Amino acid sequence: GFSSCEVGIVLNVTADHLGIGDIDTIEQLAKLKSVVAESVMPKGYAVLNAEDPLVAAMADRVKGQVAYFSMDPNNELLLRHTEAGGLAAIYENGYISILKGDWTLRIEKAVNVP
Amino acid sequence: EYENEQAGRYAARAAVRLCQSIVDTGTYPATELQQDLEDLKELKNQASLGPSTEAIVKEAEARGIPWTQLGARFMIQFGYGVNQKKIQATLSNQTGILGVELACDKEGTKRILKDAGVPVPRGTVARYFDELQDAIEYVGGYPIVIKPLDGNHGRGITIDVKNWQEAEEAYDLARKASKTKTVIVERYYTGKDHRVLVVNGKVVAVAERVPAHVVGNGKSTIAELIEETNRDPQRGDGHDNILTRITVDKSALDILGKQGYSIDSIPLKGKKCFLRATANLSTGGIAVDRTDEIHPENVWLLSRVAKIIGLDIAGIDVVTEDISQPLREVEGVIVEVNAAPGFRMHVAPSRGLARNVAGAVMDMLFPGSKNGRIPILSVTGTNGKTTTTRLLAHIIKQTGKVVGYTTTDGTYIGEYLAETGDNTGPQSAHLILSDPTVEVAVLETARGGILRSGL
Amino acid sequence: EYENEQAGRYAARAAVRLCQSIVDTGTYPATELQQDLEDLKELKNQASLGPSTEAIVKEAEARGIPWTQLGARFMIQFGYGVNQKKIQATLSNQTGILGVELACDKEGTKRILK
Amino acid sequence: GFRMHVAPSRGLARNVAGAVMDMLFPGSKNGRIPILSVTGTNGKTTTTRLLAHIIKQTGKVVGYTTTDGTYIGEYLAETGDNTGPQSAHLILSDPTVEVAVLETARGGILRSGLGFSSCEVGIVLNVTADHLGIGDIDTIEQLAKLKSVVAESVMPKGYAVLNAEDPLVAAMADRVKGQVAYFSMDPNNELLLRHTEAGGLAAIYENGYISILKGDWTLRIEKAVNVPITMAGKAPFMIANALAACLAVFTQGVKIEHIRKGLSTFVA
Ligand SMILES: Nc1ncnc2c1ncn2[C@@H]1O[C@H](COP(=O)(O)OP(=O)(O)OP(O)(O)=S)[C@@H](O)[C@H]1O
Ligand SMILES: Nc1ncnc2c1ncn2[C@@H]1O[C@H](COP(=O)(O)OP(=O)(O)OP(O)(O)=S)[C@@H](O)[C@H]1O
Ligand SMILES: Nc1ncnc2c1ncn2[C@@H]1O[C@H](COP(=O)(O)OP(=O)(O)OP(O)(O)=S)[C@@H](O)[C@H]1O
Ligand SMILES: [Mg+2]
Ligand SMILES: [Mg+2]
Repeated sequence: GFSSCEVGIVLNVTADHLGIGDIDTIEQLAKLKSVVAESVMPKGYAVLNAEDPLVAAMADRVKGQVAYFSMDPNNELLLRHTEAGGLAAIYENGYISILKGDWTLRIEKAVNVP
Repeated sequence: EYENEQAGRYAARAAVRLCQSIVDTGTYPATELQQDLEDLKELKNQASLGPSTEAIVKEAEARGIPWTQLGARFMIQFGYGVNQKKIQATLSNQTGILGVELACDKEGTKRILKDAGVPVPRGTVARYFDELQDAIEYVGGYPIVIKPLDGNHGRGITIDVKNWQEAEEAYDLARKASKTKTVIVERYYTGKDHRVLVVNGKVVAVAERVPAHVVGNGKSTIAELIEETNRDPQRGDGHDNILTRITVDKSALDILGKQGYSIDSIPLKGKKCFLRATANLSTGGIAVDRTDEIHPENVWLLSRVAKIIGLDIAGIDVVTEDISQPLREVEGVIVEVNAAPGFRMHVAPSRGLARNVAGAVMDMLFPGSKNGRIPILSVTGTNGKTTTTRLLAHIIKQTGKVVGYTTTDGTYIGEYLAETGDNTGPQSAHLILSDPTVEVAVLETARGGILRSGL
Repeated sequence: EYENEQAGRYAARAAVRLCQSIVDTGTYPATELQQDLEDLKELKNQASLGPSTEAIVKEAEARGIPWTQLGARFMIQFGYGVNQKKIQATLSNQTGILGVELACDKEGTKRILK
Repeated sequence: GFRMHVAPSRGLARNVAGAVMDMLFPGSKNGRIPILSVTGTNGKTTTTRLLAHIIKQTGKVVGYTTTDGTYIGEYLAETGDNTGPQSAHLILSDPTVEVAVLETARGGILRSGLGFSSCEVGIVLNVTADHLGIGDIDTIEQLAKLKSVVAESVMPKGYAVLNAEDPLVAAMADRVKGQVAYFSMDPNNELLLRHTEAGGLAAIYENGYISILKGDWTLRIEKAVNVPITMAGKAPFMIANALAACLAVFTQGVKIEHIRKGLSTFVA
């Protein structure tokens, strides 16, 4: 519905309903969902799930910065991404934390959020 | 390539001497090599910035803000022209003289804070012995604290006294140690000492100082742990590391004598046993981060205190039993305010998350996504440098802007000649970029200037 | 009416003593009168602002700007709330520590100016 | 020291202090903030708290002092009585306060006088001879003369909010510098109606409504049954306080929707 988006979030790709239209494979589903990520302006951000191999594979062919989020604090891809640059989000010790490189910014305890 | 100018020049001079010696005799004496290395280390240590200003400069470089070193008083200048700021260590060019002078005055600071309703320790001043007993019922009983009016490094100050004779001897010690013969007595407040850092009226980091101590959880006593801690790589001396080596001094020996145990006395169950009670990092204590555990009302109160005193970067000392509760329910108090604090303990807490203090300082100095840059136009060539420079300056002057430009005739700032001579090298470009009134810079860059000292 | 609080209270206390003495004995000793006047002059000189801050306060009063006297270090506060300023003698609350320290250093000031 | 320039002895004197004051306060401005002083006999504290809550709807930090304590925004700043001039200095010296609301008690005026020179708004609720003989106030005329200090100490561009149903309070209409705004629980008060015909700024309770009269125009605020403090309009003492609180902020340019939102959510 538009040309460029300032922020593009991709949550997950799961083959649950298939056979609709010309989409018959999870690779085609990922290729279709990649439209949002690829249509991000050079100064925008693409937020991606680091725990999904298909979503993380959209890291390439993206104009603009990439920010990973992961429910596992020990994701090797996310940790390697933070070492040179940053902007990740993890759930480390009952906390919702933002990693801006080598700095950790704790938001909330994840039990005070209804 | 060099990192320090003098060190690089010395190494360049020494390399040819070493080569001449080795081609003349076949080897170089080891003593001369050791002398050269120690001289190089001395030059490296001579031209080195402090642990705080270097941390700030690292953030300034990362954000792409130009920085130069002034030659007056170890001051550093960020930015160019009308967009420049200056810092010395933690003091900025906007820190007020009145705020620093008020913070350095303990008794006036306490009165000002009390008039504003901030909880401060209840105390009294005394100059004669007969008055002492009177002050005792004014503060509310025991325990009490005896301190001098003016002192450095804690001269003649007691911590906890609970009877008459110790109070009298502490009073005599303080009176003979104080420069004005007079002594303040406060009520003693129990709790954990906290150090709060306030930048731009916002709390950045909170740390709790745990005094130097050892825990016998490994079925080992003090005698081994004193040196076991000293062998940890985190410990160090100087002004760079938080954790200093555990100094077993005569005063420290007496303090651990007042503990009630011995050197070889094994701790029971593996419980903390302390070596001193001052709760200072110089003694060898540790810091614990508590930034996420602070109550919002305490944050508001400390932000208000920092503005009442009038400091943009401040370090406040708090004595309370728990920082997670407001300072009214618990008998928490504000002990002192420091004008030029060192954030060295907040970037390496050793028992928590590190905070980016330098990022906050840069966010205060340069608020938005901006740097301290001004338009720079550099003209080079072979034939028409001066005429083009003057024409560019005249064209820009039509816009209501102050233009600083350097040519072969001289260095001009606006309409008045600022310096005479050739002035086409990098040494005359610093005069233009450091003026607090220049908005646009026009520079004639000659060939000799590039060859001699670079751009 | 009084101009200085302590001096006014002292004069009020001394007036009744003088009246009692004169109604009891018919006159008042001149030495006591001289003592009272010199004491009043001492109180007047004790609570007096410097020649610079009083000149600034006179202009502040003429412009209708409220002013109070802080109890810390002879500082004067103009205004209320978020619109307040502070002066000591000629130093304001915006005068920088770095500038004053550099000005107090003759040799560094000369190098910077050169 | 610039004092060698103000008396050269061989030339023209220069106004250095004028330059210093022009640097500290650049334009034609002073260091003043809005001050609302509430006085009376019965409803000082409730009116002070309601005024503070109404102003808080605008994005401003309000410092107010009542009998319960001294508050700066949302956090308690000091405990105790705090209704005298000594507690007014804490509010006016805070570097974060933008509006000041002060409950001015009688004992504070008698003991040390008023805590300021001029106030933007002065509210007088009522004068009732209930406690008498304290100090040298032994007549209701002296009590009215004492309470008149707040009304008479209003700057020429300020407002004096007065109760039209009190013959003693309404008598303070004279010897007041600045405009006068009446409030009354009886919509047919002849003095208020005559006041609105030439000018305006009155507040009445006409038909189950809290109304502002700006001359010949009526601006209805609320139905007086949706205001929790009135207890569905059963307590007549609370509506009198609400009228004064709304009229005080209306004269200062506060929007109607802010007044309505503040009045609808205030809890005792
Ligand atoms: N009322 C009190 N209750 C508890 N601890 C207190 C109290 N007063 C002082 N202290 C402690 O004693 C210390 C005294 O502050 P100091 O910083 O030592 O003052 P000082 O004499 O200026 O020494 P320096 O030069 O500033 S390090 C505080 O930091 C607290 O740890
Ligand atoms: N574009 C050009 N091409 C060739 N000659 C030129 C040009 N512009 C100027 N000249 C000649 O060069 C002379 C000197 O040039 P300037 O205007 O002084 O610039 P300049 O290079 O800064 O001078 P210098 O370096 O101090 S000798 C002029 O008087 C002209 O005669
Ligand atoms: N306008 C009013 N007329 C008559 N009585 C009133 C009025 N407003 C309030 N009251 C009554 O007076 C009581 C006390 O008023 P408060 O709200 O405490 O104001 P207050 O005058 O600050 O209180 P004080 O002075 O500390 S006793 C209330 O509980 C009501 O019963
Ligand atoms: Mg030339
Ligand atoms: Mg009350």
